[PDB]
Amino acid sequence: MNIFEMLRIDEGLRLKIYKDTEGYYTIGIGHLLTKSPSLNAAKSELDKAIGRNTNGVITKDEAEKLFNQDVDAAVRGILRNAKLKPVYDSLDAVRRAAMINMVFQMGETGVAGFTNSLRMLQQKRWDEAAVNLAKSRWYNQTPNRAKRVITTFRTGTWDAYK
Ligand SMILES: [Cl-]
Ligand SMILES: [Cl-]
Repeated sequence: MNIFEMLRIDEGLRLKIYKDTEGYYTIGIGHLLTKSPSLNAAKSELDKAIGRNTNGVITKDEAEKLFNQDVDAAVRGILRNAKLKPVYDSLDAVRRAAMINMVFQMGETGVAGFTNSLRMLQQKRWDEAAVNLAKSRWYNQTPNRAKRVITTFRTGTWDAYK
């Protein structure tokens, strides 16, 4: 198991513009297009992202290309962030994947907002961090996915995904 396979299980794959759990226009493997309500603003973002007139539909390769970019940006976002980097550096490889998953889903700003949990992760207080991570809108809104991520943090293994 790896970050790509992990995120592909959590996000799924859709070749047509769809709405995410929050109601925003997305495509591919969890690629957010726009928070705007306009499907046209979504089609426009999409064409801009792909470099062609898509009419809201993309190929598997196109989906994968967006996905490769998004994982790369997520890692680089972590490494550039003063609050995130120290945590990331302190973690083992499996747990690193869990933090990348949170950032891909909620952005660097969002994760950086989990101040107390980040501190507990840095100190390697697994059980306590897992408890604190659960007291969030994140867990409340997407509980099955949050549990998987959280279990990865708690255990340091890929069990939740197997
Ligand atoms: Cl893009
Ligand atoms: Cl969920």
